[PDB]
Amino acid sequence: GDIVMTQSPSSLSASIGDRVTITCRPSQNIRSFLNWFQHKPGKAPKLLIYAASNLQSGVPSRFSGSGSGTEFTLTIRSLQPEDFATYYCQQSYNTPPTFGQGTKVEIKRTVAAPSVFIFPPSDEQLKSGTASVVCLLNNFYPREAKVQWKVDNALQSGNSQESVTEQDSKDSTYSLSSTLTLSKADYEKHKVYACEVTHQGLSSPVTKSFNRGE
Amino acid sequence: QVQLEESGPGLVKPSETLSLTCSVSGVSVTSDIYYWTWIRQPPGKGLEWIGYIFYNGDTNYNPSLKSRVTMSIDTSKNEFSLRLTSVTAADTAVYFCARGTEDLGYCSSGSCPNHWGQGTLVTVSSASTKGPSVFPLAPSSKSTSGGTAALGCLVKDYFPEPVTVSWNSGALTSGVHTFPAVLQSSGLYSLSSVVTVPSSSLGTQTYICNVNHKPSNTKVDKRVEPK
Amino acid sequence: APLQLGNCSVAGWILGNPECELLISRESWSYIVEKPNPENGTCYPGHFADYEELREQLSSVSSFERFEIFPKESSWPNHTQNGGSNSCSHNGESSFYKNLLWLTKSGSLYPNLSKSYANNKEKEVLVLWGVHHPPTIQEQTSLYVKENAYVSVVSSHYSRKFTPEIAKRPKVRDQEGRINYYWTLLEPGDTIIFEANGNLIAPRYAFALSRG
Ligand SMILES: *[C@@H]1O[C@H](CO)[C@@H](O[C@@H]2O[C@H](CO)[C@@H](O)[C@H](O)[C@H]2NC(C)=O)[C@H](O)[C@H]1NC(C)=O
Ligand SMILES: *[C@@H]1O[C@H](CO)[C@@H](O)[C@H](O)[C@H]1NC(C)=O
Ligand code: NA
Repeated sequence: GDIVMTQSPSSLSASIGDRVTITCRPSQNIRSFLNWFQHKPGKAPKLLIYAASNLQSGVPSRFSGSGSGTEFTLTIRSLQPEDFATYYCQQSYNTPPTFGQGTKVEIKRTVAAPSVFIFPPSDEQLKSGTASVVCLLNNFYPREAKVQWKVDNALQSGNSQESVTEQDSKDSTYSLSSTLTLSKADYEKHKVYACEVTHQGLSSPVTKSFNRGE
Repeated sequence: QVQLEESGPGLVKPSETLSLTCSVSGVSVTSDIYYWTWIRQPPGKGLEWIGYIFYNGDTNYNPSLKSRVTMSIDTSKNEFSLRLTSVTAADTAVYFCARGTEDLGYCSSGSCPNHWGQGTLVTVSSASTKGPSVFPLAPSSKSTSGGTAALGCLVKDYFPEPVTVSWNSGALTSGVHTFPAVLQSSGLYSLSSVVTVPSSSLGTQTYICNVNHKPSNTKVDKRVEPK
Repeated sequence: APLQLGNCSVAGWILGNPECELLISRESWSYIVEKPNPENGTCYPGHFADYEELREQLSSVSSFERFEIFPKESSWPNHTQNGGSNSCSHNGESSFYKNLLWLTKSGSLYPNLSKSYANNKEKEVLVLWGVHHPPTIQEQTSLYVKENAYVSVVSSHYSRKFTPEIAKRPKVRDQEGRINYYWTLLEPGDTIIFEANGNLIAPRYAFALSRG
């Protein structure tokens, strides 16, 4: 892997309709032996631009490639939500083929408040000695959120885990889960289980709570 | 037109040999113009080219892996394969198979894969597979907003990744979020899949999640009933 | 004195890319002035065989004469000439290389062809030709009728058989098929023989030259 492919930037955020440019620089002259790939979460990487400037079948004309030698550019005119992806350049001049480190393109959109839901442990799971309490934050922007668990009005720590989806290809939001895990014994020595959510889209923190057994 | 499907994800023990197969539909793997390629992506890293093979006998493997790599073509099954000996945790990655078309004016030989599979995750571990336990995240008053309700399935304590989740056998797609798995302290994985639905559909529409854990050949359906 | 190619590559000039027409005539030159990334080269995509060698052999030329080795009006009574391509457009209209001739079926047949040329001149003759590779079997039969064609080019110092390989390459200039270009230097007194039942991009203009 001797021809090093350096992309710039490594990540960017832009609004719908913006013009986006990604730069790729090989460690040596590769003439026009340069391809651009698009990689969306869970999908097969897709060849968008072949040999520096040739748009591939079915790819929207808002994508274009330019450059030669040691400087190459991928341009996305009029960025769309479905263009959320990681973009790679790849040189075909020397063996082995090598890829750039990738450029993650995120979509800037307006602030969106999360809708918050809480799920007490199921009886089946309790029948096994473990209680998982799940707090859900649905379709929000920006990505930054604070989720605090409160058990009988006592701030918890060290017993929850968070997961965040990749950006949605249609509405450009994120979703988040916070999962509080307790043994059935610890779970039964308390009554009030509350999820407190702070986010730029909420004017005040939103709390969803339940009483065990209700 | 052409479809490529990598073999199922799962475990390889350290120092043993990884074996993957790619099923090809739409063209013959014996064609002289097509080459067949493997690429991999370790977690949180970029793409690493592994090599290519022509039916005519031309092969080239990445010098970083050449001594450990063997590729082959199976004309009876219209497939091609990758074998990787002496694996370590450095070989844990998503492995993609791909096709290219020889095009010497615009590409080095075998160097421009332009039709890729979706990839298969290989985990190098000495641990055993564990299928998941699926629990319901039932819609309730704590899961309504006014014309929208949330429900889901908790998929707990499995190894290795991945797990795929569908809803109502793929008929329900809008509003679904299947979260990336988190690694627990036990070293097992866990995730949740959720969906927001019209609360007017609660008492009438049936909601079932289909959880597929290929590394253990486990498929599990859970009906989420309002409660 | 240098040969000024302007916006053309050696390939675009020597094949006769329609945009390389205004290049002024020269009978001799030393050193070819070519941009680093010429705009007008192989307008129909494909592999130009032995290209760097051809660039070297044409870098210094003492005598250069283009002649119609296979005149269009009399050489191909049994075949038609294709409409060229949008990839090789000139003046907003589809065209093709000036020095080559894209032969296609005449009626319901692409008849077998055999065309020969004896080097009557006392100089070497540079002959260029192509082999078309359609992207689909539908385009292969639409142009050449037969699904499996061959091209054969033989001289006393050259012999090669070409088999079209039908497949979609990555799109280049909106073209998923390809034309691969080949050449050979025909020494004086030698004869070159072109045989094909399809897919031949035939020579139309060749070049009698003295290298160095
Ligand atoms: C010769 O080169 C010129 C560029 O200098 C080509 O003109 C471009 O052609 C493409 C494809 O048709 C267009 O997208 C560009 O907008 C054109 N640019 C200009 C300035 O005209 C031309 O097509 C080339 N022709 C051949 C036969 O190679
Ligand atoms: C090359 O193209 C440019 C346009 O970009 C034109 O101005 C110039 O005259 C061309 N050169 C020749 C020699 O035709
Ligand atoms: Na050929």
